[PDB]
Formats: sequence, C-alpha cells, structure tokens
Amino acid sequence: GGSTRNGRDSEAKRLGVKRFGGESVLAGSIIVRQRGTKFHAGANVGCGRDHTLFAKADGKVKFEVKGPKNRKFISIEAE
Amino acid sequence: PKIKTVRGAAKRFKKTGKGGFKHKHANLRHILTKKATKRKRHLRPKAMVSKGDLGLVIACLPYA
Amino acid sequence: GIREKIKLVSSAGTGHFYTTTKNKRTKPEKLELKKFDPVVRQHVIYKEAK
RNA sequence: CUUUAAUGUUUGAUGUUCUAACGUUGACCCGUAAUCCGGGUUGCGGACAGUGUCUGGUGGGUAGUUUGACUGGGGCGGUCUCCUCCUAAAGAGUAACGGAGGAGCACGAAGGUUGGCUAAUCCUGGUCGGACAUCAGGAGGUUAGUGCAAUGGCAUAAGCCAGCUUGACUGCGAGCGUGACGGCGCGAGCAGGUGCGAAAGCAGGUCAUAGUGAUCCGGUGGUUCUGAAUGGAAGGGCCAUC
RNA sequence: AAUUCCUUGUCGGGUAAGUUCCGACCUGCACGAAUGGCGUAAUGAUGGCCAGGCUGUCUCCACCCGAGACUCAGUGAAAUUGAACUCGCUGUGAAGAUGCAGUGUACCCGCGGCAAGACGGAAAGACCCCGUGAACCUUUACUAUAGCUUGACACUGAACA
RNA sequence: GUUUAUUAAAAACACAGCACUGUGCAAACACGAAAGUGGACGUAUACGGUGUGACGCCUGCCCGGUGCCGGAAGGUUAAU
RNA sequence: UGUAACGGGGCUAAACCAUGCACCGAAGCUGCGGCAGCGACGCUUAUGCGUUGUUGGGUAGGGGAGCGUUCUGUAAGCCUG
RNA sequence: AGGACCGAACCGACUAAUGUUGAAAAAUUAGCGGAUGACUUGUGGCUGGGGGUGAAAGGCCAAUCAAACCGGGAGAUAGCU
RNA sequence: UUUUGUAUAAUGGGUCAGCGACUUAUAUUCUGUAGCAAGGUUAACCGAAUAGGGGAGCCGAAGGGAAACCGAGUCUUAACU
RNA sequence: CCAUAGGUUAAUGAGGCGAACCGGGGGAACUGAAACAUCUAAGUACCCCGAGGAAAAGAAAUCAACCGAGAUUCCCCCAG
Repeated sequence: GGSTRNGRDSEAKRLGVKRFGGESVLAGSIIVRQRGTKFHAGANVGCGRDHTLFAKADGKVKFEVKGPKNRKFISIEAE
Repeated sequence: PKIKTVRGAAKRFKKTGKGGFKHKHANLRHILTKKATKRKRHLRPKAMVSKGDLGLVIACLPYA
Repeated sequence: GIREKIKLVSSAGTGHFYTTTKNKRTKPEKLELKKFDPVVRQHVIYKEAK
C-alpha cells in the first residue's frame, strides 16, 4: 500500500548553553514539548505553555541536576 | 511611455518616512472565531515589508 | 462539525459581542457568561446567540 | 359592507359572430402584344396568421475553450494539506512511489482556582460474582491513566473527585524561537475589570505537539471617520464577525 | 466461425507427414434475428484449400541472342563534403575507434568488381515523452449561439354570452 | 456498377427490393440575414429523411434508461 | 575477429617481504630576468615615486581599462600627382 | 430484348518486372476489367472555403486539402532549439 | 554548441568574399561626473530664434494615521504607560 | 367617369479615377491574462458609404462651488 507521510518541526532542542548570556525572555529550551527533560527553577518558573523554558532575568544559563528524581533544571544566574 | 503602477499594490501598500512600505496583516478578514485573541490582536496593527519583498514592492510601485 | 458558531451579546446595551462554538444536541440551553465589555469597561452578562 | 332580471362604472381566461387593419403562392382588368411587380374589382381567411422587442425551454447544428502535477518513460494504480516516530550521522535541518500510524474534531466542562485523593496486576474467604461485577486483607509501585494516533512527559501530579466559578477577559507587550516571504509560535511584565483562595499566589483556555484556507467579492452588528455645491443619505473606511 | 482467449480444442477426411482446408461436436472467453439470422443458382482482376495439365519456381544451373556495364573519341552532371599524410587486432574511452594506448602489418599510384564499416547519404524521428503547443472530430464536459419552440406587449379592431 | 485521380478496388460504397417516419401544398425539407428559389410546373401509387440491402424461410422477448408521440389533474416555473 | 587478465620486449629476480642509501621525476618549490593587481609606511597633493609584503587556473556572471572601423567638429588646417 | 457473352477503338487500372538523382513529380512492357450503358467524350455553363461537391475515401476543389490559394492583421505567439 | 561528461560514431559548417543579431523612444531607480545649494529646474509656447522670456507645474526641505485630524511628533488605547 | 399610375420630349446636375488626412455604417482574430470564458488586443486591422482643402466639432438645457469662468479645436501639466 502507501505509508509515506510525515510532519514537520524546525527546532526541538535548547538554545541556551550554560555560558549563554540570555537576557529578558529568551527561550532557553523551546519545543522540548514537555516540562520533564528540563524544568525551570532559577529565574522563578518558566514553562509557560507548550512547556517552552524561558529566562526571566538578564543572565547566564545554568544547567543542573537537582531533586530526588535526578531531574534536569535550567537556571538563570546573574553575570 | 510613463510606467503604470500596479494599482492593486497601490491599494495594499503605503510608503513610510525612511523608505520601505507599510501593509496590513493577513488573516483578519475571515473565519475569526478559531483564532485566539492574542493572534488577532497582533494582526491588528500595520506591518513593514520585510527586505526580501521590498524589491517586488518597489518594482510594483514606481511612484510612491 | 456538529458544533456550530454562536454569538454572546452584551446585556449592557452595547453592540459588543463575543463568538464561540456550541452543540445544540447536547446543550440546547442558552449559554450565559460574565464577560468583559470593553465599551462599558465592566464585566457584564453575555447571553444572546445568533 | 358579500350579493340585485334597466342605471354611477373596471380588470383577466377561453367561446361565437362581424369587417375595417393584416394575409392571399384564388379569379378578372389595367400599366403591358410582361411567369415579376404595383394599382383596381371581387372571392376566401381574419384580428388569427405573420413580424419586431422582451422572455422560459430545447439546441454539438455551430463557436470558443478546458480536460492538473508527481511518477525510477508515460498510462493504470496510488499520492498532493496538517500531526507523531524512525530513516537522520548524540545541536537545528535533511530525500525516496522508504518503513509505520493518525487528523479535517471534542469540551461551558473535559476551562480557571481551592481543598482532597492515588493506580495496572496477582493471591485469598462470600447473593445468579462465574476465570473477570461488589467488599475486606496482603503483595506490588505507575507495569496504570491522559477525550482521540505516536513521541516526549507527568506524584509538587498535567491522572481521579468535590465546592465556588468564567482569565475560553479587553488593550498592550520588553524579549525571543521559527520561516525566502506571507506567516506561525512562546512570552515575563503594564493598565482596566474579574474569578478562586485566610494568604503567598494562580488563571489571557484544555499535558504539549494535528483538528486547517490567503486574497478578492459580498452579508450582519457597532462607529465624535469620510461622505465629490451645502444639509443629510447612498456608498466607502475602521472595529467585531460571517 | 472475417467472431473461440485457452488452442495447433477434440473427432473424421485429405497428405508419407496438414497450426491452413473441408465435415462435425458444443465446452458460444465474447453469434443471433432489418446494428438483420440462416441458406442461396448465377456473378467476382475477392479470401483460403485441393487436383489434372504445364513448366528454370526449384534440385542446380548451363549455353546462346540483343541493350548497358569495359576500351576509344566528343559533350558532360549529382547527392555529399570541418580538415586529412583516411590499416588490422586487443584494451581504453560520452560506455561499439582510421585517428587514444600497446602491438602487429603495410613500397608509391590507378583500373574493374563486392558492399562488412565509415553508428554511410536523404528527410531539425512520424513511434515514446514534454510544451499550462496547434488543428480537426466526439459527447451526457463548460460557456455561448443560429434554428425550433413558449408566453407578454405592439401592429390589432367592433359586438354578444 | 462505384471508390481513396499519386502505396488499399475490397468483404468497403452504391444498388433494385424491404420497412419506419415526416409531409394536405404557400407541403415537409434545403439554399438564403430577406426577397426568392429548388422540391415541382410534382400533389400521399407523390416527395424527403433514416436504417437494411436481389431472392427463399423468417425477424422472438424486454418501454426499466435515453429519444419520440399523446394527455394536463397536481407540483415547480420567465418576461409582465 | 588476433597473442589479448604485466602496456610490450622480456625477467627466476627485472617477483614478494624487511632495512638503508643514491638517483630520476611536475607548469609544485628554488635560482635569474620581466609584467600586472591589492595592501602597509616614507617624502605631502589632477603628487611623480620608492621601500616592503603578498597575489595573478577559470565557465555562467560582475567590475575595470583599452585597440580598431565609418561619420561630425578641429578642417579653406595638414599630407598628397 | 438484355445495366446479356467474347473481343478492337474508347474508358479504366488487378498482378509482375523495370525505372526510384526516372524517358515520366505515377510512367513503360507483358498480361488484366468494362466495352449499348448506373457507358464514354468534345464545347460552353453553374456550385466558392466551416463553403462547395462527394455510388463516401475525409475523397476532390489548378502536382496544395481533417479546411484551397493570394494579400493583409503580422515582426501573431514561441517558458523551445 | 549542448552537457554530469564529447576525439566522440551527438549538433552545425564544402570553401571564399560581402551582409547578418542587445537597438530606439519615453518613464523610473542607482552609480560616475557637472551646475546650483534649502532649494533645484522649467514643459507647451513666445522669440531676429541652441540666446532670452515663460516657474504652468514637477521633485525636495515633515511626518503619523484608514480618515477627519494632529504635527517633531503622530497613531494604538480609557491611558507617552 | 374625375384624377393618379404610366409614357414622350426638353433643361440642369450626377456617374468614374486618386497616396494620405476627416466623418459615418459595420467590425475581427492572433495576442496578453504566464491555461481560459468576463476582460484585453480594440473600436485596431479590414470592408463599405460620403466630403473637403482641411474634415469634424462649435456658441452652454457647459462646468464650477456660494467665489466665479464664459463657443469649438490643438499643445503642455494635472497624472499614471
């Protein structure tokens, strides 16, 4: 028969890279599709809707593993 | 003779102070219940022609 | 496409209205909601459909 | 006022009669020692036929055209837009008529908030309960569940229940992501009004990613905008929407 | 079977041998009754098959007579043609070489012949595909339209139920 | 008998016959923008169109579909 | 079609493995002579230049600078029996 | 008598060979079909291009025919060579 | 010439001589150059006429908004927030 | 019967040709829209009629905007 169909996305991964000086609201990890690979806990709580993680203060990205579940968190720390 | 402007383009675009043209955003004519208010609110103002389309608009409008 | 488009008309006397969808097979009653009327700048009752 | 076997007095369907327009490719006369055509006499038909304008039907008898693309040549078959996984080489992207599946919705609650709660499965005693209906106990730990495909999620649950409710608000929006563009997506925060909470606070739709269609043209509601001498209006514009 | 794919169906005849022929069977892929069905004397430069005669059609060619071809004198074209000092083989190579590589062979130049090659000459392939190409034809494609037809008004009037 | 005069002469076309159907004469039909003309100086034993194709024996069933013919009760329906 | 599956002759090393030195070998590099583009300094201006470093394969294409032909002014000038 | 039979003129064109830069832009040679008839032929006329005419092949209409020829729109258009 | 690629057995050309293909008009943008400098410049026409006149007009110095309107601000919006 | 129709004679004018321009009657298609039918090409090509040295048009039942201009024609702007 026939089985040749596919969808499209054009980004699916992080943009902030833990040295990245992201200001204001830059999407640190857009189209993660989900709050579980990365959580936002440094600059308050990101993860608005479609779980896009974004900065809330002008500063450097921070990647870290916290919690009892060994979950990965994106933080924003000041320069 | 004189160049004749594309009158449809003259209806879709108006010129600004530094050069470059201002148009109306699409997707606000029709079937608007589906669209969110954020989307229609962002489509309400006028936008600028975006530098790949400027050559086409300047070609269509020799008197602007 | 069983859901059909209806209006919600302000009870504050203005011409302002919202639009939404509703299926009359399961919800034949008229939908009433407190919505913001920007002409009056207050939350008022919106009920009337097209 | 609905009606009267003479009166103030119309409209429309067939039917009959008349002649006087019109027809006569009936007979006779003249132009004329002309099958034409006129004029005249008469007969027959007669407000019919026929013609003009408008109009419904029929109309390849003609006329102008259309009748897609991909494609391991073309045709047949299949496909064309959107979502999920793999291919895809640990950033993004990435092709094939490659391998698999779904979507063209639903929900005024299945949205918001507050408070509360935790599954699948297995082993046992008891009303048709039997292997599986409902209890009670133990093991187990998310093997469940998510309104619907798949993937990534999810216990602080986004999974289940209840109360109150409409933030499925309006105008904006620093800053980004993604596109050649049209566009699409994410967004803290500001103002005005809400809802739920004692409060911190949360809410600009649903766990996220499919559920869609530009422009033109036109319809509907609103509008201290325009309105081709002036006052209006028609029409146009702007906002919401179809 | 002008119709049967299977198929050279099967049976019989003809032949030493017959995918064709003739006569049947019916298992008619997919005959059939004025798109006419079946038959039919005569007719046919009609299609298929058989036989007698006849023969160079053939076994298998032989000889002869004429017109050319050959030589001489006179007149005198053509297609074609990038240039040529214009071999064979094997390999290579835009994938079938006169020209490239290796090798072999070959004194220079005519004349009569044959056509294996020069992917020979001729004709911007007609088959196939493509072009938002053309023409003509068809229809139950779309949009018109001549004609045919329906009614209203006018030409076109008067009485009576 | 005729035919693609220049690759097809045939089983093709035509044909006499047969049938269906139209046509009442200013006929149908055709050419024509119209006058007019052919049909025809004919008149249903005539003329046109269609299909079949001497002759012999025949031509069965189906009117659901599409045409054509007949009818106007009802529905729909134009200009006005 | 003809050796035709080292290019050939031919090779028992003129084959293969290991080590070493030498040489050949290109339009590469260097030497010598010449031309041109681009950049950086110096003497300072429609600046002549010098020093120095480097560059110069090119299709489509872009940029720059020119040769030659006919005609017009210069031209009743100049050349020319 | 006969769209009768055989067969010349006449009309045609079934087969073969030659010719295929031909003697000829369809013929020659040897046979072949009709040859009193729906025959053949001379002269003149008429029918004109979405038209005519056609015993029908899309045949023929001046060596041109699924729309003649000439002139014009016209340098149609050509995403092709 | 066309190509991924041609000695290609893909195209074209027998040869020579002559002719043969990016032009012209108007409008618009950009560059070089020249004049003038918040100004620049005229068209038709007049004119012994390349002079001179003619400033009709065109472009620029101001934008924002759909528009009225406002104006170094203006739109959006109750709100330069 | 009157008369008209007709006939004859005479006078005057016309006829036909010609390159362009002009007015009127009729009037395409190729093409462009990247197909095509509204549209375009274009009232162009072409055909026909008529006239003149020019033709046509022409003295407001015209514009304008509360101010005003004062027939027609042609050129430059307005203005793509």
